[PDB]
Amino acid sequence: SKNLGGKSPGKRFGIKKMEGHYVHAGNILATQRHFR
Amino acid sequence: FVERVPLVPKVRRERKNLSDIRGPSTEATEFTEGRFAILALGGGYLHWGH
Amino acid sequence: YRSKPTHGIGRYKHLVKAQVRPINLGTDYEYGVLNIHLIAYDMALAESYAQYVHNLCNHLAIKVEESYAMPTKTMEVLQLQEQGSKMFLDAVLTTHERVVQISGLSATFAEIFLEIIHSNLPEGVKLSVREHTEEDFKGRFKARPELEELLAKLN
Amino acid sequence: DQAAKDRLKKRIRRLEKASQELIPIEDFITPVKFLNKERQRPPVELPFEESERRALLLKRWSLYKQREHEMERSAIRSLLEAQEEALQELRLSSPELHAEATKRDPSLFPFERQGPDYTPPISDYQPPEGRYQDITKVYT
Amino acid sequence: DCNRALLTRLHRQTYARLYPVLLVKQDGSTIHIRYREPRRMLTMPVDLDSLSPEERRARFRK
Amino acid sequence: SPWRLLGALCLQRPPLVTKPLTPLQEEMADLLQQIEIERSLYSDHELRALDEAQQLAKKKSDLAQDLEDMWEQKFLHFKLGARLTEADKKDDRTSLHRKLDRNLILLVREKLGDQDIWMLPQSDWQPGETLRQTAERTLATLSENNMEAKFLGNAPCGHYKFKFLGAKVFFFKALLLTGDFSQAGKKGHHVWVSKEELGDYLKPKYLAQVRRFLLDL
Amino acid sequence: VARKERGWGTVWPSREFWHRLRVIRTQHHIEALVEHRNGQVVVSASTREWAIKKHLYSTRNVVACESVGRVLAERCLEAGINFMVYHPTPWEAASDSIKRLQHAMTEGGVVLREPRRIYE
Amino acid sequence: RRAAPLGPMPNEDIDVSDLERLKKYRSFDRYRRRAEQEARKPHWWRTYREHFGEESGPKDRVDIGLPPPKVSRTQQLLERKQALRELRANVEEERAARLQTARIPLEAVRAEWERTCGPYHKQRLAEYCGLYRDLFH
RNA sequence: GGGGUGACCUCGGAGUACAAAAAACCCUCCGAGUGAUUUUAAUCUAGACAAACCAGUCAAAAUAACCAUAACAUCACUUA
Ligand SMILES: [Mg+2]
Ligand SMILES: [Mg+2]
Ligand SMILES: [Mg+2]
Ligand SMILES: [Mg+2]
Ligand SMILES: [Mg+2]
Ligand SMILES: [Mg+2]
Ligand SMILES: [Mg+2]
Repeated sequence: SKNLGGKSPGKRFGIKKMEGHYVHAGNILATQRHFR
Repeated sequence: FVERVPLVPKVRRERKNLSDIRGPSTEATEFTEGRFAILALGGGYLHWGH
Repeated sequence: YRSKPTHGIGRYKHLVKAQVRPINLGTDYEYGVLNIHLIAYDMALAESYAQYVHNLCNHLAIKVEESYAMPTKTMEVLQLQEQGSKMFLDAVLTTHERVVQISGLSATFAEIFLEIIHSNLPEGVKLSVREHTEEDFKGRFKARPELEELLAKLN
Repeated sequence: DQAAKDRLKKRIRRLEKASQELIPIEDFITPVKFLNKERQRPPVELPFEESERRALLLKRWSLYKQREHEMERSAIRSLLEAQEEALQELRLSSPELHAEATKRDPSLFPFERQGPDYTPPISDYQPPEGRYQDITKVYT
Repeated sequence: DCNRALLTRLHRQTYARLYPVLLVKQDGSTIHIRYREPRRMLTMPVDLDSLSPEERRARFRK
Repeated sequence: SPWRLLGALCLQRPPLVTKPLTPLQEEMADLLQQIEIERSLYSDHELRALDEAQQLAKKKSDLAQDLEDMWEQKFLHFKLGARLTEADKKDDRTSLHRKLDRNLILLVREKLGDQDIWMLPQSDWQPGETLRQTAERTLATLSENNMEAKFLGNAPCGHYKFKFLGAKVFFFKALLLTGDFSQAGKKGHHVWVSKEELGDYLKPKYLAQVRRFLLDL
Repeated sequence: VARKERGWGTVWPSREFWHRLRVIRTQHHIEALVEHRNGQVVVSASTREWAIKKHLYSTRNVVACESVGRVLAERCLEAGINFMVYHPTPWEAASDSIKRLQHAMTEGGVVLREPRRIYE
Repeated sequence: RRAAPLGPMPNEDIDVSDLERLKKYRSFDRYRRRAEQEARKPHWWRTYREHFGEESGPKDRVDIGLPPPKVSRTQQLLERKQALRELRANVEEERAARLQTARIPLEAVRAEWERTCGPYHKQRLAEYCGLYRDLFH
């Protein structure tokens, strides 16, 4: 009707590696929209 | 006198949150300056007719 | 996180806010804002005393609402030439005014403040401590020609 | 009769919704008359002895201004503590007088004040004659 | 304490030369004013203070 | 314990002339004038003076001074009012025009039955009166003249108590706008006085502390 | 070849160094430290020290700043530190005292701009 | 769900209400000093030093060496104040400091340094280079 | 919420969906189908995000040219 375009998938913005995880060089630790 | 519609009408339609009726009241539970009052033993909606 | 004991450690918007009628109770007479005007023919002296009173208020912890300048009033001196029947230009006097707007003051502190200002008043300066009213606010604005003509044709 | 009043009130409201910008101050703006004399002003060639005496005078002036500020603030503190002692004595003596004195008088709104002069006024002095006129600009 | 905020100058860049003119108002007192046109003294006249009666009186006495 | 209450008025006449400059302030004024003349761009008077001095010099090979001389002669002819009005009398210590560089206050002489005190103007009031109105009525009836005084604030400026049964005196400050003191050749000894002569005259300890809340200037 | 502390990028100053020059200019004294990445002060030169206090008047001025820079350069040459970083504020880098301090430190042998890490 | 802080919160002491009468620092340098002073305190939450090796925090180091020289602090301060007054009483030193043309006796500075405070600087430099850690542990 | 008429069909932001992620309606509201400016913004390659697939995203080290101390083009809710 009047409300259009409200359909958009989530960008999966979150924390990938938690505290204690052994990571390697280049591993993305966390993605975010604003500086969290 | 209480107005039926506020001076600025809400143009955006809001969902009917029934949580504002569900549960105990947290505000206006004690006396301010009077000595008697009308206490509500349940939940509901008050409109201009009431 | 919400359930962690370190919740709200970055909470900062409550430390800064970035988004006056007279309060007379008889004992704590903290009236409204006050306008202190310093008027002088010497622009340098007017600015000097404006800076001085501003720094004095800042040291005395008096909340200064504003520190502005009013439009200059330029008067023309027309002297009567000798033998009468003439008016010739002598000079022109440019009168400046600097206004400091403070917020709060008590009776005792206001008395002490007026004491200090009138004791440190330089030569050739008019000091006027008044209340900030609607006419004092509208004085530093423009002509309402259309608006006054509209009121005239309405009345 | 009525449509004219409607248009009148409409124009009134439209003019009221406008801005209320202030008068530009002729002191903070430099006139165009000061653009032709900047090339004709010769330098000063300040000498070393004058520079040194000026620096010494500036240091002495800083010290003197500091001392003046200190003594003025000491006098202010003395006056303030005397005022607090007087108010506490009044509060101890009688509360009614303290309550009626802790307010502001209705005669303090139009506080006018004038500073001293270079010479005292001369008795039986007469300004010869002359009229005044205001040549200040207008703005809309 | 009258000479506290008196010892200053013009704190602007582009400005003309001003001179300490002695201005005397309609009282008999003088003040020092920074003013161009280095006339050693300026006099402030008056012709609008009193009403028509005193105006005619002064005109006849002059 | 009986209690007696009294108000008192401290009237200040402000200085009408400016104080002389300390030599340090004079050196600072000379330096400031020098640097102002230096940083100045140009004045129309000196501009036209140099213009004339250049055009005449180039025309003799091919005024501003008059105006300056006229102004200098007018300044020499005009005589200003005498800033010193006390060094010529040296006798009149009760005149309002005694001192012009400092602020003065008024002292009245009173010889009571049991006390002979050089006392500041005091009054007495019933519990139905205010202290400010008491000081106003004091300056109205005791001074015996029509003088206009400006009261600063409603709060008292000084408080002094003494017990014999006790008494309290509350000193309120006031500023003088204009004083028309009639009947000046009276026996009532009223004197206008500066801070040093106050410290010289005032003998008692309760009145020797008026300098605590009175500005020194 | 040591592991520099790459990282923050959002906060200031950058912690990617081995040694770091820090100049604190109080209202009375001037203190030039050379800190390691862990925060410990390796070599410091202060106007509060008697050696410079008794030899210098007005321990705050630009002369004193240049003096403490020279003394720190000599002490760094003695300690064996030749490279460090200096990250001043945009208003401290344009000042007169800090410019002369940097010039004196450079002339004393201590060169800023720590070398690039091999295989960073 | 909410948990209680395991100690004092950082900005819990200043009053939230009536912020205008509260003094602020208008200097980035002032804020940087305050932040670098607050960052060195042993907070109860997870900090950077705890993870990146503060070296067990505070340690009671055993002192195996000669005692410090017992000097009269009062007489020392008196003679130092006298020397400073004598240095400030001159006028050529003031002229040199004003003209920004003044040199320093670096040799005498180094001598006085190694006489009064050089030992402590050498001690901290050896602690940094790890001499004690491998000589006495 | 039978078809027809009406409306919509792709992309992004907020709520629904309160705290890792995802999450629908012909659910409630904003927007996009580009402008302006110059710093005209490369090659190669570890390791990762996201995802049915197609597509989308980051990016250390190494290389050529500029300070011999940056290069992620910036702004318009920048996300479209
Ligand atoms: Mg969505
Ligand atoms: Mg979806
Ligand atoms: Mg000591
Ligand atoms: Mg159906
Ligand atoms: Mg259709
Ligand atoms: Mg995955
Ligand atoms: Mg790279």
